[PDB]
Amino acid sequence: MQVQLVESGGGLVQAGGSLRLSCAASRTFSRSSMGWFRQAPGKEREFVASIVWADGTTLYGDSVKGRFTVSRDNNMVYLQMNNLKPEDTALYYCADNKFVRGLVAVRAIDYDYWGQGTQVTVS
Amino acid sequence: QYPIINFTTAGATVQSYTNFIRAVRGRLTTGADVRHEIPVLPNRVGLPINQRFILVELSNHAELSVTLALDVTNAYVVGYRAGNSAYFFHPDNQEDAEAITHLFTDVQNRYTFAFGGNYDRLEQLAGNLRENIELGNGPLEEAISALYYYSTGGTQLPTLARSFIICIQMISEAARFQYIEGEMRTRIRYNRRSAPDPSVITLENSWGRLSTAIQESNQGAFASPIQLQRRNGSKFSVYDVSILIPIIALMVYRCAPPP
Repeated sequence: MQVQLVESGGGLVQAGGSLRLSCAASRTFSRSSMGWFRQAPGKEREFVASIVWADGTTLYGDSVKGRFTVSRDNNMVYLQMNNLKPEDTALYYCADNKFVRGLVAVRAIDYDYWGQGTQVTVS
Repeated sequence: QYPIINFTTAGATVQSYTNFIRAVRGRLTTGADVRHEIPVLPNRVGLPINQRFILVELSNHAELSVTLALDVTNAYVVGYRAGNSAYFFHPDNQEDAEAITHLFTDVQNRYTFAFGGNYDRLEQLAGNLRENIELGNGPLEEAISALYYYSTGGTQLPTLARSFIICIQMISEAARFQYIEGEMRTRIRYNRRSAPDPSVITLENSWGRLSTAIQESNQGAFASPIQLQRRNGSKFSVYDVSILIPIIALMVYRCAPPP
């Protein structure tokens, strides 16, 4: 038993295509942040982007900074993925960080609950 | 047969919390053994296990709860029960370990950890430091939730560490320090979620050596200065008990009281 996060929107695009991920939190109140991590099989979770709850400041990891945008709703949260490179091929995750000062938390260790995941691919 | 104090994050007031802390201090402390105006926790040696602990029932707007055990000598946390499981920190010695056995006796799964609950140890597991770890009511709601959820293993370890780091502070430290209590008070008051400032922190680390400095003081005057930090990080030395009075609520027994 946990807070039970879930994301949809994964799939196959051609190189250069766009794709959009969605997520839902299920008795859940105080957040301080939420973020998306990606993991290519056998490697470990890259940070990608996150949005500080409270303010709604957006933070993006290096490789993606320009093509990806993140936003909060209500409940619900989103990741836009534009101009996909074959290197973006990986499993993408939803995270609820209930604890760390939202700016400072970029790491697998820093988030308390994990979404299930959804796949992405390309030319 | 331990005395318990309930609390709920649920609707909590400024009053309801001050209500809380002002209450557990009562259950913690001897009433009067007081040096140069500051109250002294009970002394580990004489203490029968009968009186060695107090329990704290914490509940949710998420409608679940868990019970924390506190060392009365200590003020710190030794472990907790969530439902049918109980968890305790690695005891630093023989004596301590025998005491805990007296804690959640009913429990079918008694788990005992390999590590201590010193901030250092937890920060390490939390993977972060106390100042990256937000304190406030929202934080504490989610914390309780986590501890429960831990017993079910929906929650990971660093998450659990972070949860402890939140509570020990918002309770043991709030109880140890009116300053820390009053800081949480105003945190609730304006509904902020923000990590602990340096003043709060250095207070937490120096609590052991203040307890010593004070009781051993000459009529209130410290043997040696104790370096502290203000809200802004600026360091300053403490030469006398006079200024601590408004701040520190409890001290661990150190020496037999003066004539």
